[PDB]
Amino acid sequence: PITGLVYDQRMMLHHNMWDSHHPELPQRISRIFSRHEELRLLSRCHRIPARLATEEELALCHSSKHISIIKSSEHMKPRDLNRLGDEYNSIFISNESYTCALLAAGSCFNSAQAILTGQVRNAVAIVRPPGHHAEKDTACGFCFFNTAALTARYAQSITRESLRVLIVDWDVHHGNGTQHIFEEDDSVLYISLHRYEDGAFFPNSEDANYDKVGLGKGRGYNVNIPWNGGKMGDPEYMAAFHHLVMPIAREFAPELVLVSAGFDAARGDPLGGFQVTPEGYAHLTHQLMSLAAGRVLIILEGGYNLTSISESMSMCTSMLLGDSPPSLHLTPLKTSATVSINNVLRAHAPFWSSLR
Ligand SMILES: [K+]
Ligand SMILES: [K+]
Ligand SMILES: [Zn+2]
Repeated sequence: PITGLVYDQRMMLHHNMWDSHHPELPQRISRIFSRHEELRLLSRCHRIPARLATEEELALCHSSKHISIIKSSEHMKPRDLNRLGDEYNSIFISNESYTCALLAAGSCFNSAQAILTGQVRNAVAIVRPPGHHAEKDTACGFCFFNTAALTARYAQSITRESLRVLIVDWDVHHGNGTQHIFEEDDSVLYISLHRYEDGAFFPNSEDANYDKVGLGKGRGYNVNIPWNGGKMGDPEYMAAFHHLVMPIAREFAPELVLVSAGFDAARGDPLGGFQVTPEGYAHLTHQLMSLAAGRVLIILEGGYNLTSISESMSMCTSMLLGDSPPSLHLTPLKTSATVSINNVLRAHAPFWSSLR
């Protein structure tokens, strides 16, 4: 009955040399780590070491070409770092980026290993750069390699290929990369909640809509919960978990839960424009703990308000550690959120008896 925590300050080295105020800041992870220490959560966790992912582990989800191109950035001069970064949608690269991306992934592999060998029950990974926009063949949206997707494959690689992995992506952005990597796969259930605005919200693709339910044997194993019509918060997230995320997850019966835990749906986030509270994140976490005999790994994705992300992720770790959830879903839903939830219910009732 132990919670693992992984954090390595070396992941701060990845930086934007042209815009030191770019929101994907080095201090995102050091601020979260500090708050864990302040709240005396850190001393209650078992510290899991970071490590580098290997290139063979990266190839679980990524092309050899993509891996080698990002690796080639290690010795580039600034002009070529700028040129390479510009080939992608919303990427900056420094000489340390590749190393940091390897540490973020390797850290999560060690955490998944710790859970699956029984060394810990659950774990939190305070890592950057993030992962869920990264595609098999390309970088995107501050992400180089798809850490959560890789971790799902890594977990299968030390157990069995068909190990049932649930990935819950509550970053305010759609994890386009994660959806695509698993779109034809019934062994990995992908559930994302995300601001959509009929395609106006990053990453601006209809792939994020509720009617994208998976392909082939993966049909039904991709669940998009898209928000339209501005600010959402605890009531809408709690309702989506109540009507969709938890009934589907229970029916799937995952053997491991990975959370693509961005905290940019948080109150105060400059990119997300939503108002999920730290208490709200605590309740989301506590619900997921009822799955997979408690085998939950929380992986940092986005989240850009340093105070908001520090408080929110610390609350998640407090839940993992077995603390009582804080008092909380204070309001009727925005009408467009009701419409969203009902659209997803209609889209997935053919696949999940729990929705009928
Ligand atoms: K998401
Ligand atoms: K899937
Ligand atoms: Zn995000």
